[PDB]
Amino acid sequence: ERDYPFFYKVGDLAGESNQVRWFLNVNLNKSDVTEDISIADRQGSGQQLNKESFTFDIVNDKETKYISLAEFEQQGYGKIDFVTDNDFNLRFYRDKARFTSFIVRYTSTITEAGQHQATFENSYDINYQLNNQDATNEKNTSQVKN
Repeated sequence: ERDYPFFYKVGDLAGESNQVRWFLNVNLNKSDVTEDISIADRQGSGQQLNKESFTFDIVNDKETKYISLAEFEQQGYGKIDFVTDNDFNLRFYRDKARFTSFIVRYTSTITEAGQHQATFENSYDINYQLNNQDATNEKNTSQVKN
């Protein structure tokens, strides 16, 4: 099994025209967690977040599920909060995140100004805590070449 970071984010320009496909890769190695996982996401310029595009690829040693944002929340996995049109906070509750990976897929529409950018960016601040470890806080910015 490949050794992935607890969290990483990437994107590409595959599929739909004038859209950026983003991916939030959470706990791919299915480690245990001692608290909720909280992501504060601030999207870069030249993009308009498609708030209805979110899907969740959830996997553990019991089952594989691909659900919508509404289902993600209805089933007790977590909650999202769109704080602006392009910024959102996403939380994964402790219990269902234990030994479970989440690949969150969503898109953003590329604006006229965005079409002329060299790259597309998305920044995040994530808080989480693993077993026998102190809480972790990571911040970074991912880029997609245009």
